[PDB]
Amino acid sequence: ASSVHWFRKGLRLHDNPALLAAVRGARCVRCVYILDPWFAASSSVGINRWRFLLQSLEDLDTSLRKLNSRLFVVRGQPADVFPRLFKEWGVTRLTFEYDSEPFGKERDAAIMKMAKEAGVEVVTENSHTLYDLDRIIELNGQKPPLTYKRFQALISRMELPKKPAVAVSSQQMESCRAEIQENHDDTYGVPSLEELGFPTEGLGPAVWQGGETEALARLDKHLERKAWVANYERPRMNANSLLASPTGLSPYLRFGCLSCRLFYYRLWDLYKKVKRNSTPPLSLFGQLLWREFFYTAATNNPRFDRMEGNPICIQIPWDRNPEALAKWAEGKTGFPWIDAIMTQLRQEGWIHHLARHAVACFLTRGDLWVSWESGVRVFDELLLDADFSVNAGSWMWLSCSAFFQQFFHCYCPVGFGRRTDPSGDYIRRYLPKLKGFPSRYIYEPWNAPESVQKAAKCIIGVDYPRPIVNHAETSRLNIERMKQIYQQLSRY
Ligand SMILES: CS(=O)(=O)N(Cc1ccco1)C[C@@H](O)Cn1c2ccccc2c2ccccc21
Repeated sequence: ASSVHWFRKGLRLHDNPALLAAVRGARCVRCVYILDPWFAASSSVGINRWRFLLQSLEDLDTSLRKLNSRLFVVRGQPADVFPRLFKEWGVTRLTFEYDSEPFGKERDAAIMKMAKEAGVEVVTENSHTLYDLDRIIELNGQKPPLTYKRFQALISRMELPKKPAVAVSSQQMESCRAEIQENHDDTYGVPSLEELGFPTEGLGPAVWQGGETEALARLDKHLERKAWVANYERPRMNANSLLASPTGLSPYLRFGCLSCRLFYYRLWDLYKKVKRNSTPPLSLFGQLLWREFFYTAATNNPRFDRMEGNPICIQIPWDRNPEALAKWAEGKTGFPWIDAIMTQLRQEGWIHHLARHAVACFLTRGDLWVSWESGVRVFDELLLDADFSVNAGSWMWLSCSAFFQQFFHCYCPVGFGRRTDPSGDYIRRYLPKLKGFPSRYIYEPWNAPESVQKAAKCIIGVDYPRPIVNHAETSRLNIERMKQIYQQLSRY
């Protein structure tokens, strides 16, 4: 075979069954990522996401070099480029990791027709998720589970997730390496941010370095004693948790730099070491399982990220409020907790889950009454771990738009922050114009006596904006609106 392995997610060598399929019996293997650099033509994506991808690609290329090969980065779009690629390279097999996401599936079906037309074999393997999602759906009467509880019931009756696949052999690769030309970089090289047209003046090291090598190091650290105890054995929220963690895995999971199956098993194995003669609870895997739940929900729903025409979504008459949406996106709400979180997100590409809940509540049902759809869009742009399934699903969950929500109240834009970080140091860090404020006022600086504002060297409404809404009034009206909306839902 002359094989091509197409990277999309699954940006790793480890736990890559599709790659193994490409390699077996091949005369030549080429690994490709098809990159569309025409930014203007597509929804905006932030620098943090682009950089993470490029770094992930650099890492793969680096790893491939160890196998005497290279990454082929091909510029363009897949449907546009594949037919030429098949001819020019004489490909007989194409492999990739399966994509459950509805747009992804659609794209993939089209490529599969093209491949057939060209007499190219296609092998796909599901390694993005723990389980075979279609199986979960099948067991459920051919519809996705719409509660986490039902979802847990379904997997509970199922076989365990497959173990991570064996690594590709160095020698297996070497038996099939492709001719690398010495002009390779010009045509197939991994671009730099500068090259793609991003401004890099004064851009320091990424908070979340891309790639498989980083991801593997993080996993090992994640399972060392200190992280294990804090994460799993005795977990409690604290202010320091707000900060990006050297053991955070979520971006790596999103990009496929880290296998979910590897994480799941490494975690189980650690649990067994720690805990004698017990089987773990499902909650041990909760971060993964919530991810699976949303993927399962998404896969058959092309309208998943939309309100109107989405079968699982409550129809709610959201405000169109462009100015408000803009202030939220830019961290200029005048609520320092909300502003600080939005600042961290824009700057770094990750925020804590509780932080996401806070800003999402504020945008939607809590304060602004703007559609969750707008929130999804912003997160899509800025948030490293925000894919189609998890992002939309979470937003709909939070906003009480889907997944059967026996209500819980929205977080207070002031109280929650103060509770989460009483010191106020998180605010001081991300909104240093407010660093002067004492802790008692840093979350609600508008309430500070004028002498306080002056000592702080920050006059509210001059050096930092006033709060854009009155929370107590707004929340009261909103809570009533939500109650009315539920009341007006047909009961059965
Ligand atoms: C539903 S849950 O019980 O609270 N839990 C589900 C989960 C755990 C791991 C993956 O999902 C936390 C998520 O909701 C946190 N989260 C996101 C996680 C990834 C991408 C976007 C978001 C997002 C957007 C808005 C509000 C919260 C958000």
